[PDB]
Amino acid sequence: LHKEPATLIKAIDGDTVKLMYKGQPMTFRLLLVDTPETKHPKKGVEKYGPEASAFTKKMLENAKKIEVEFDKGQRTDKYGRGLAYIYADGKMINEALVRQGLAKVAYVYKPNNTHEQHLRKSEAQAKKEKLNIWS
Repeated sequence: LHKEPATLIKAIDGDTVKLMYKGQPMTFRLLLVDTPETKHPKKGVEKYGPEASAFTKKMLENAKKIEVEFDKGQRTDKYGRGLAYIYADGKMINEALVRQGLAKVAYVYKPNNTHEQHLRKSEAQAKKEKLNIWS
């Protein structure tokens, strides 16, 4: 997998962000993680959703460099969102959310599962520390 640069346009909630990627606006869904939702009536504002949302937002808005990394599988979902690991100054936001107890590892779809193990490790640690959704 290689990293490519991108530029922030707007964070939408914890696991969806709009970025400028190779000249175009594009909506990206973070791979392998589910954060609580700030929207969707099927839900509403779930607990830790505003928190997950502000955490993704802040990491992205205070970054020097943002990079997107596609996995080995399909690169967009049925809604036209890019499916990617997103990095702020070299730190993967998908892992940072999970390590903080602000996201669960999602149901995994091969072959888009390259960082699955790593994420699962961080989720078990957050669970052990009883952080945020695990509290």
